[PDB]
Amino acid sequence: LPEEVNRTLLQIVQAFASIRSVAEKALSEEWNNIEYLLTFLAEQAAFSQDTTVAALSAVLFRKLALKAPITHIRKEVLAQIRSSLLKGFLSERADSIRHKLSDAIAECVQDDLPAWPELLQALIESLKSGNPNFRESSFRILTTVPYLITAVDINSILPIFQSGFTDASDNVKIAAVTAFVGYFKQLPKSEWSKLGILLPSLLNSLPRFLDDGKDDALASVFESLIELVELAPKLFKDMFDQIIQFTDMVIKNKDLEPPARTTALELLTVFSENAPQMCKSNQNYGQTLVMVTLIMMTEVSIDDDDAAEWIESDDTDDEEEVTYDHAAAALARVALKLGGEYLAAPLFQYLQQMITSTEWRERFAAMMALSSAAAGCADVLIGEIPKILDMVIPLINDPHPRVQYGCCKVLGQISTAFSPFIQRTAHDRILPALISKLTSECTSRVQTHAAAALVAFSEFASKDILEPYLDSLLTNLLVLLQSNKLYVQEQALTTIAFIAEAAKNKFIKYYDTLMPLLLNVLKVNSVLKGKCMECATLIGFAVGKEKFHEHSQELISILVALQNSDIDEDDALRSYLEQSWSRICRILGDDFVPLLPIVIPPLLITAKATQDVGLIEEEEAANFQQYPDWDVVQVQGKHIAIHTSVLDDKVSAMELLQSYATLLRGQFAVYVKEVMEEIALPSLDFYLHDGVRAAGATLIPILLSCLLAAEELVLLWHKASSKLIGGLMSEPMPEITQVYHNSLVNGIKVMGDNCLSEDQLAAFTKGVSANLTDTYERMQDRDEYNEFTDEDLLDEINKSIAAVLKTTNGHYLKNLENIWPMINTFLLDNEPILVIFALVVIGDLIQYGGEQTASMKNAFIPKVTECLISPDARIRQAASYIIGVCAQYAPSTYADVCIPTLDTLVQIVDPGSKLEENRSSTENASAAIAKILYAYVDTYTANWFKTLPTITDKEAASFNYQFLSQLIENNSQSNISAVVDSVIQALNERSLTVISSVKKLLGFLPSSDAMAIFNRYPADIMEKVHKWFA
Repeated sequence: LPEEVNRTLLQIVQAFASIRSVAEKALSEEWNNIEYLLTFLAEQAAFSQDTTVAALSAVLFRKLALKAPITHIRKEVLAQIRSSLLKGFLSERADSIRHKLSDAIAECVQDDLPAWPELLQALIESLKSGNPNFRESSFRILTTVPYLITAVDINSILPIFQSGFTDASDNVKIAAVTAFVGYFKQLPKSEWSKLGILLPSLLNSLPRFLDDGKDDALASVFESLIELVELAPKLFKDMFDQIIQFTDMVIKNKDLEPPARTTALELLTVFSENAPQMCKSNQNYGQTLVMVTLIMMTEVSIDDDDAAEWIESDDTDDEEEVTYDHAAAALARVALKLGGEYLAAPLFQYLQQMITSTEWRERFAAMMALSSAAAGCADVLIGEIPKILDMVIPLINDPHPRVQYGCCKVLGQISTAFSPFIQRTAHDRILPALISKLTSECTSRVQTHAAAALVAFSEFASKDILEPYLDSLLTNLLVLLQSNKLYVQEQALTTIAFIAEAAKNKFIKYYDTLMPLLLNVLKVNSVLKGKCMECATLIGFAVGKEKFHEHSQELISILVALQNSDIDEDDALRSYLEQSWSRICRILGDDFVPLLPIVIPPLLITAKATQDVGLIEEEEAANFQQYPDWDVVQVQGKHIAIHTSVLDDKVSAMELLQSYATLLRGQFAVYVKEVMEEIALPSLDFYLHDGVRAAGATLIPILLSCLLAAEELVLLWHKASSKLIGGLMSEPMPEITQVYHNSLVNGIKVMGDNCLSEDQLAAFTKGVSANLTDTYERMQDRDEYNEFTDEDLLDEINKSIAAVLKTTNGHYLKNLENIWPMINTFLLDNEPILVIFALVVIGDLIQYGGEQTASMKNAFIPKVTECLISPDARIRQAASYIIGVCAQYAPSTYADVCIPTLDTLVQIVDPGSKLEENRSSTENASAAIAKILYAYVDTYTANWFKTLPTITDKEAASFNYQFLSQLIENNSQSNISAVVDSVIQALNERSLTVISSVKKLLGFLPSSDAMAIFNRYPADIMEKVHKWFA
């Protein structure tokens, strides 16, 4: 560099340590100059004797070299920069500076950059150096630029890693493992088999960390191995037992500090999430996992045998019980993946023993383990339920209050995991057990947890089941209500609320005494009051409006006070208040209308939150990640920070707006324009958060329907429908695409006839085509290393097509021709889901195309007649519906098919026909033959009859009993009790004036003959029969 340039730059870069903003401007405004600057910073990083200037420049070089980019730099310069960076690397640098140089070097290696064989050469040599920092930095560069691993000869690179894993320096070891795993995460699988052979060297180097007593570095290695399990679990198959036994050995060594033990556990557990067939095939995995988690769950209340503190603390979790926490989450996670088939047996082997230990911590552990495993092992444990209670319930009264708390937890957790069966079956055992912990004989923590577990029970308990226990439940909870710790009172209110919600009308009895207790609590602590208001309005919904009106006015005045009071935190309160207002609206019906000006404005504010995004820089993201309320993602290389909490809050507000609109109907009309234009619609352009986009879409038809019920409607609908249609081509998530289709369907049902314009119809077609294209392409996707959203999307596209055909009244058949190639490929694909989709489109075509489909007759009836006898019941269903609809709307043009196939229908109708799983299919066939018999000798109709009654499909049933009513009133035994029953069953099962026809038939018989038909029927259906007949 020219000598002047140097002292200019030297001054500036020196200003950076500390004057610093003036230097920042100078760089970004002035520094035509980029290659000079890069050349300078690489010189400083390389040769400067000042640490800080060296570091800075290295980091700056790294940043500016991406931005340039390095590609657009002059080869003559690149070379000089490469050579000074390399000279700096091999000179004498501080460790931290070598690391920074390494990262700068890495910015100079690129597929389309000129080859740099001096770097490879320098790495091969540095890996053999006696200075650990040279060795470490070489693996670092292979970490950042894994492709260099491809560029070394295989017979050099393999010893480099084997040496790496075995190195004297832990830091070199960590870097070797990092680079090894990095290789897999960066390169395609076709390259994997080239390092994969090294896994055993790695695994075999693991015991050395325990010999050196270097378990903290073990933890780092475990972390890289955890990533390798996510990428290539099958790689570990051959040495599976050796990693299992090794992690067993580490976890048991309670002398190690927790990180080596918790990361070892995570290694163990992650196999279950990435290779479930693998761990299932190995009996050792499940057994080690359970054994190991039971041990860790024992590590509680350490140095506090009486649990004194623990008793004197409050119901939040002690987050310092780390190994215990991780073990419970591990057990849970593994149980969820592997199931009880595989896990119950090993679990129970151990529980039997620990339940009876004199060590309280082991009795606790056993409760907590069941609690963690129950959901996951539900499939098997739902049948071993008295056995479980026989083990757990005796401990409800354990000397030690933590075992008691533990037992409350399991009873709670199991009530939810084994629901609804356990409520029906074990109320007699569970409720007394829990109720007895409510009494003030027990400790605060235990009473509260028992009350918590009663919520879990109640959630799936009948009003009828809870009824005999309410007085007892209530009297005990009211005591807790007067408790003296906050958390006991809070939980008392929540438990009462949720019991009340389950009790429904059976709670009317307790209303007079409870509500003033609650008013007194409110008139006196934010969470308490919010939980109190929640309890009041849940009680209100349980007992109904009339009853709730005795206190509603006062309640509302307290709500208002609570909402509009100075202190705005707890933020926890806002939500209790919102749900309460909303629940008062379900209670009050239209009498809520006067309250809208209190309740809606805050929800409008929250629901208009913008996409609160920070287009951000590379370092400025990991600290932005610290916040629970924020997440950072990458879109197209560029990084962005998104305020997740705020967007979540937006959704929640939109959900409330949507449910007020749904209940208030026409009364909500005043808000429709504002919610639609400022909330619903702009929410579809929220490309960073799909919840928002979905909540936007679902709001649309409900908004319209509110306006309808009360020109603008048409304007909003046109704007809304257009944004939905356009969304179909641009939306990347298939799950969202479905919401838009569903949203359109619902919109079209609101708006009625001819609600879409011709350009809209054509734009919907392109959307439908792109969506069908992308679904085909995803399904033509599905290994050496690894082990309904499509059906749902297609289900909805069928609904939108049907809906659009109906609104156009056929005219959409024109547009529909453009995507016929698509529909056709589907129809003759192998994949049953695409086939069913196509069949369903075809059925809709004929409904509207009538005899206007002849164009295609010759092209799809061949496959439809196939489909008729398909082993798949859903394919028969769609096919037969097509055949039936053919005779209905396109009669004259389809008899060459309908009448032949008629025998096929007699067959499809007849082992496992009348059976839940194919009852649906054979009902369509049944109606399909009735349709043919109507359009166009008598042997057939006697067949048809033997397929009544029609109970499951509503449109099919609609036709069959319409037909059954013609075959009588305009036509012509001992079929009379089968005739009647066929009808009673249909009505009773809620599938479908056929009654008028039946009466006349009963007219043809003696009073006594007529009355005996009903003999069979019990009271409940004879109550209904009386109210059905003429």
